[PDB]
Amino acid sequence: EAPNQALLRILKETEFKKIKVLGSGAFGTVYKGLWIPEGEKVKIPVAIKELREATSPKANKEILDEAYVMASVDNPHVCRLLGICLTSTVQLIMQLMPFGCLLDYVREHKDNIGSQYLLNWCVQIAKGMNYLEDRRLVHRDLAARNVLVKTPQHVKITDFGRAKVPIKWMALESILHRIYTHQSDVWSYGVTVWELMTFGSKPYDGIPASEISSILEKGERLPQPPICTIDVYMIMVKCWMIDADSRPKFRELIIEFSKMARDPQRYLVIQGDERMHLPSPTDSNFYRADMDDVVDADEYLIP
Ligand SMILES: Cc1nc2cnc(Nc3ccnc(OCC(C)(C)S(C)(=O)=O)n3)cc2n1C(C)C
Repeated sequence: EAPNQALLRILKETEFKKIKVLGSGAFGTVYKGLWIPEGEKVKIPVAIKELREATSPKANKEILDEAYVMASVDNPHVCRLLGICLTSTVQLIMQLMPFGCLLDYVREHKDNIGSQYLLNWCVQIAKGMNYLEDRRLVHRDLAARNVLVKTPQHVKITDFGRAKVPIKWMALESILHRIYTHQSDVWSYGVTVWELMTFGSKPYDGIPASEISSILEKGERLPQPPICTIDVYMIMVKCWMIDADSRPKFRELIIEFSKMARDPQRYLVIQGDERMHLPSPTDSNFYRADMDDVVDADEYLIP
């Protein structure tokens, strides 16, 4: 009912340069880039999305619905659209998340991921999701692959191509009745937590997608990760109840994981936890790994 007064920024092709390919899939190609506005003495590191095949009117429509959703959000734990460039194909300008997706991040850096990071990431994902809930936006595709890493200490939720099939992250009402709610996103959040807690394991590995519905109906759920106390596992289990209303709310998940983040070694048991470290601005050459006048999108022309 409330008018959507979000601003759609049209950016000139000449103002940004593609540096390298970051990812390539069904979505098309994502490039690492630099955005150098008009004459503002700033360089903004950006991620540029462009579709791999054709210049079809159907492709342009799909990318513009994604732009509408990404331009309508504003939260530290959600990815916002910076702007669009109206080339023949039309491309999305987004914030560069230098450390990639959280799924690949936990797989590649498992030996240095301590309980503090895991629990803080759970808080951040719940904050983003609670924001999406307050904006009445149902994600429908929450997974560790869709959580991006700005810094190891700061993650954001992305992928709004489904926001208003990934069966192994879907709630029961979603598979059987196509019912999607903020409570069906809670189930997905449970699987995302499981992914993190197992340092990037594949949920129901080897089991075909058509067998998931039957498995869930029998009462089978993902197993207790070896680092998880019954406290952390019980939360995951509550996200996977049949009754959507019995599942935790995102605001409760923020509270529960925050309490745990205060004494993380009491809730996750990780061998050599205290001797583990990940990059932070404290690191020599943290930003180093044209570097003059560069500023992050979060500090530039704030909405
Ligand atoms: C490997 C990698 N490095 C990245 C650095 N920065 C971003 N920036 C952003 C910001 C918001 N949204 C996204 O992309 C999410 C996708 C892939 C779902 S998209 C481009 O289709 O919207 N990337 C994305 C990056 N990736 C992708 C392709 C997962």
